[PDB]
Amino acid sequence: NITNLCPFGEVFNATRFASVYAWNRKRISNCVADYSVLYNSASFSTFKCYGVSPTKLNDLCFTNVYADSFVIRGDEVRQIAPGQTGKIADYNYKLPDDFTGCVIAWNSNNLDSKVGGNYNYLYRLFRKSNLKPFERDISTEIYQAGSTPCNGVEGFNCYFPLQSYGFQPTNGVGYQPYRVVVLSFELLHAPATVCGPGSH
Amino acid sequence: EVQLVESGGGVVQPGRSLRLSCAASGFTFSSYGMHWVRQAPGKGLEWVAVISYDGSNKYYADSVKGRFTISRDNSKNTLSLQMNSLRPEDTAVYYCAKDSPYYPGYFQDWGQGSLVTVSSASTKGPSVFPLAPSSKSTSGGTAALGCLVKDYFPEPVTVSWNSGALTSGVHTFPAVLQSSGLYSLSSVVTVPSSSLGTQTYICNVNHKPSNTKVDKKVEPKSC
Amino acid sequence: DIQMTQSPSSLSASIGDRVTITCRASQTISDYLNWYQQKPGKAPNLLIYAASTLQSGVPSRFSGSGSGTDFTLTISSLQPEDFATYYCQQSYITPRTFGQGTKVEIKRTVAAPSVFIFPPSDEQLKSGTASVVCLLNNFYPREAKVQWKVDNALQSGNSQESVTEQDSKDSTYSLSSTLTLSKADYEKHKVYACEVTHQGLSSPVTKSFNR
Repeated sequence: NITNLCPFGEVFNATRFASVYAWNRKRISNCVADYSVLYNSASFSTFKCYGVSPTKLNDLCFTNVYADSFVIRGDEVRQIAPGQTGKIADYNYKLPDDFTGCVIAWNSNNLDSKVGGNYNYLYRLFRKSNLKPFERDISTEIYQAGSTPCNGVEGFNCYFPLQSYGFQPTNGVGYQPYRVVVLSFELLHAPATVCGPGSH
Repeated sequence: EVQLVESGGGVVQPGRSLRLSCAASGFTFSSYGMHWVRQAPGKGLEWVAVISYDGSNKYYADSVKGRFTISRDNSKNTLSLQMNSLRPEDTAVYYCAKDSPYYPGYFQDWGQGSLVTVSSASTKGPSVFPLAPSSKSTSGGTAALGCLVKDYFPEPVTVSWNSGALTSGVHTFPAVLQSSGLYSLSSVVTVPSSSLGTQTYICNVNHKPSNTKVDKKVEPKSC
Repeated sequence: DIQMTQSPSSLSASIGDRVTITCRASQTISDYLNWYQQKPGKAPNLLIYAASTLQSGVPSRFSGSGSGTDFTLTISSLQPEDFATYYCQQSYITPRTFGQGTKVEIKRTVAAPSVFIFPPSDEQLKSGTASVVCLLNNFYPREAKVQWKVDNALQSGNSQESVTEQDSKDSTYSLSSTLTLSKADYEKHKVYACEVTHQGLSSPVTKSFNR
């Protein structure tokens, strides 16, 4: 029914991507979306569906689509499989076990990695608690190391929570950069709002 | 080449004090801060204290919070641990340590070490002695020879053969504390049996805390 | 304050073994752990950080795992060049305390000692004391026992001995016992001997001399 096209490219070929802990989340509504653009594209290296059809997805309609966007290293590209542990899903981006959506990733050494090092991409390295599903951590406090109190990161046992990614181009693929788009769909007892092309 | 040598290693009576001086080289001493780590003789490694990148922050171990203090000179590129009311517990060799990056510790760069011996004994140099080749070791294919460093204090002894030439076909024997509080040990060598009639081997040794250096040529007493 | 409990205490493994050392933590110290291989008498040489990455130059047969209070040290194939005491340390918290330390042995096969004796030097006899030296060369295991005979009479508390730590090519040991008297009561006797017992020694062996 709905007639206006959903812009994915504002996320997918976005000139600049987010950093991990402050992952970019662009909600989609009142439009239509041809997901064929992705599951035929060769540009993507890793691409997973979770509980959703790759194809009859675009037969389907939703209440809205959430497309998430950020950039991680290589050996943690898999850390956004559901119910997983490691510095990423524990701390700065977590999908729940009961996940329904799509994960897409591809090399960005071509773009996001320059000589010297694109240390401007950071992840979260410390946090007292675990991360909730879709919880966004942009807290910068002292990470109290469990022995002594602290105000300001003065000295030891108080760590600046974050850490840069050294992206040198010569660095290997596990320590290369990887843009990541975490698609996601939801429904509700509320009108259909985002459709696919073949959605009658 | 990250070089870290240190000295001050020696003797002290408990309740009296001394301090160690770790000299840096081959790396930016400002790059990050240092630790001292203490190893009791043939025991576990015991972490002592840390000083910061900018000489401002220091943590110590609860053993040394109260009688020890750590400091560094960023200009002449040296670290120093001053140790005030020493306890015999403090007897150990000490090491200064670089806090290699680790994006968070991981000491990769260690000093050779320097020994603090806390015995109230007169600092004595050695009385080294030769070990001539036994007259039936020379009736075979090989031969045995060595030096006998005796009645010194405290540990250690720099020990080399032929001015630091023969470190192949050798090895030395660790320290033994005599009943007298003195120390002694011996170094030995595999040699060609009939080479003693041209070769004249000698002990390149020294005892640092008694400014002692001696040179013992070993002759083949046979008859 | 956190302590690292690293086990086993010691290890008498042999060549080629795939032996494993473990490290328990007082708290959750997630990855900031380090292993150091201390070739003895020298300063500790680094092994691992993150418990799971090498440092270049360190051979690849080493590794570890663990993400918590419990970590591993994987050594796949032992050579005599792994003979050391292996340590544990947590980088996560300051103080960066250590483990107790764990020593490792080797050697499938037994080897017997070649014994040499060394009389007092004229130099020392003029000094008023006399010391006799008995050296055991190239033997495994290291648990051998020497006994000093002075005119066929056994000694006690008249000698001490020092065993070097394992060689790294043939993997044998070498110990040396020193028997010391004064020139007066060293002149009281004529024959001096050290009798040696070893696993590899078919029957006890004595080296002796007459001054």
